[PDB]
Amino acid sequence: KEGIHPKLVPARIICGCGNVIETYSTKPEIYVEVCSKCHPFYTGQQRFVDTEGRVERFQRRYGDSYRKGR
Amino acid sequence: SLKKGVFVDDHLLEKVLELNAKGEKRLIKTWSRRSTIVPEMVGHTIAVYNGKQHVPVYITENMVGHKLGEFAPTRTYRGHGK
Amino acid sequence: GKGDRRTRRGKIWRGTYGKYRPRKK
Amino acid sequence: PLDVALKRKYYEEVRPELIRRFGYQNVWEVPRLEKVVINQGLGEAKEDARILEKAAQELALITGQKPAVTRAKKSISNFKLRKGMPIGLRVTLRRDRMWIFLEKLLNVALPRIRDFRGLNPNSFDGRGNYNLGLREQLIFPEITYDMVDALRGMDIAVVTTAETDEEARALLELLGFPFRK
Amino acid sequence: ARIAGVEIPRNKRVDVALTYIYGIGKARAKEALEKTGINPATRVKDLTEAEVVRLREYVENTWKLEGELRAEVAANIKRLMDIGCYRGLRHRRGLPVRGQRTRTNARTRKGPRKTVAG
RNA sequence: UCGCCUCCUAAAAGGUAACGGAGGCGCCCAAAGGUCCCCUCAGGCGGGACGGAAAUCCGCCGGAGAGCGCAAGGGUAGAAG
RNA sequence: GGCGACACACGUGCUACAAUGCCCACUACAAAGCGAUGCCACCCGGCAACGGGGAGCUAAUCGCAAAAAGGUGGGCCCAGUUCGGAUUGGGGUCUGCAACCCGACCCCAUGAAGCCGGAAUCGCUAGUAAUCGCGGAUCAGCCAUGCCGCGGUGAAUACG
Ligand SMILES: [Mg+2]
Ligand SMILES: [Mg+2]
Ligand SMILES: [Mg+2]
Ligand SMILES: [Mg+2]
Ligand SMILES: [Mg+2]
Ligand SMILES: [Mg+2]
Ligand SMILES: [Mg+2]
Ligand SMILES: [Mg+2]
Ligand SMILES: [Mg+2]
Repeated sequence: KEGIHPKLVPARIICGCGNVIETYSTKPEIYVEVCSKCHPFYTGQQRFVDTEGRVERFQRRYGDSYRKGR
Repeated sequence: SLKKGVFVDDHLLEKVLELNAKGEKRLIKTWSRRSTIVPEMVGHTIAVYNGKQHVPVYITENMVGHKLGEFAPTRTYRGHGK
Repeated sequence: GKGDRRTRRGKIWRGTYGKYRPRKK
Repeated sequence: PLDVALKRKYYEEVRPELIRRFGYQNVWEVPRLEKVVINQGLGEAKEDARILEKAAQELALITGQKPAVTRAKKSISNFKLRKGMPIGLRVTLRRDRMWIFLEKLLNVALPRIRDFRGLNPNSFDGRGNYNLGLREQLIFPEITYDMVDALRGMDIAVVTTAETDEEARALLELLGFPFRK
Repeated sequence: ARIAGVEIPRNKRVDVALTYIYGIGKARAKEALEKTGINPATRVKDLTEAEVVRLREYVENTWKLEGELRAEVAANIKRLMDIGCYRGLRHRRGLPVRGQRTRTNARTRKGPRKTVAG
């Protein structure tokens, strides 16, 4: 144990969207772009797009020209 | 790529629409990719001509801008000696 | 880049105009 | 005793929730997350030690605990290596350090993974344990990117006093284990 | 700065550094920094952290990019899996999609020459 | 073919022949030696990035089928490993 | 439907591998030809292709066209890179009864191979080779990087 391992200091770390604690590790504080426990990407879900379906839009895009209708 | 036209064959549609009231039979041919996938009568089979014979293509959503004959290859290839 | 469709030079070579080569003024 | 947010989060939230979900009658029947052991299959160091040492201090930085080299049990001419030969690092961490690692794992590293739709829910042992693969090791906050030489990963084993892989499925779910539904 | 899925480009003009992302190219590049209101000719070397945050927040959102849209593109080709069209078969055989000449050329999809001889 | 080692022939002590049935040896190790202190294998089934029938890791089950420098026999984890 | 097929082989080419270079902006200087069952100024919508308008022109009158290489200014700084543009996804436009097989452009995103070529092999002796753009025929459109022409800048060397 003694005289080999790195030590573990108190808590402080910077998130790209807000805050984070714990840290310990080796560094006093570090930077993190993609935040975690906050919200983006599978953390409350932020549906960026939806990936268009052809049954919906393309039936109403090709079908927007309802000249072929009936 | 049309935009204000976006056409289907009148004769393909005539045969397709007057055989669409309250149900039908999948026995329906054609002779023109020229058309378009047509919503409604999705649960249908359209025997498309590939130059030689009438290939029964099946519609199950998914398809739209792809008219017909894309679902009817005209060549065979299959292999080159191997 | 005489074959790149995103240059005034490629647009010349192709002949056509556009965003990367406006029809003057 | 330090503190650790995840540690508390276990006691004053995750702990009573389990007694409600499963209705344990004893304070010990409840699943207790203990022992998390990191392992790196290091064939890369088939014939290199300065590539092994760089992987050592790298690991020591993310866990705060020196790893130990593992050696090949036998000999496989089919893919080199003999009896000796440092092929693989491994560090065991339980208590305090296990929690400090588990926090930065769930609450920094895991989301920093490319795309990442969530941990596999079938990746459960059958005796209440979990394991998960990792590609890049730069996803750990203590890794500075511009100080690496190779993208070497690691296997992670999380051992738990649960019986079934359901009670653990629950225990980790509460602690913050994204499971891709 | 770890903008999207990448971080690489240091001292090399943000309008150019942006390009180094699958989803940015050149048009979305200057479009993103004029809409975020940042000088294009900057160092990219981690300048004003605020500009970097705003840039990241706008770019990474808005439109799909990096590994996510690669998945969508691959899925759009997976569209013509099922009982798909003619265009799908061209993705199947590994041949050019747009009906071009395959008697010669088409090496960018066929790959290097194999030579049969006879 | 000629000396030495192991198994069988060998008829439940020892011993026992044939130009009977099968294999080894003419070395090696300053640790593979002394002692003190620790530790338990092979396999099978799950779990796990690159990693597959086998690489390391976790988890159960596994009395010894592993290992014991090299033939074979005997022995051996309550150790000789 | 096919002439457009593709495991491959050859010819004629086009575009490049970059800094005597690329991108952006500004600003000059041609000839030879073609057009009122068309060329379409100038406005208007549009990032743009293009669409709405709509003047002039049976045309040394009006239009196609601003020639481009050049010059000025600025930016990249030599790394498959602001070189290179293939391939592929998506979104559009125009002709056309219709563009899946097989049309040309436009815009967004991808950005491949190629860092200058083995044995071999070609052209050119003065406005020439090299390099740069322009026009016409056929033509609804166009797979033209082809062919027939036009001019811009403008070498090297020939002992024998
Ligand atoms: Mg073809
Ligand atoms: Mg006896
Ligand atoms: Mg006996
Ligand atoms: Mg006896
Ligand atoms: Mg000893
Ligand atoms: Mg022909
Ligand atoms: Mg290469
Ligand atoms: Mg170079
Ligand atoms: Mg002569």
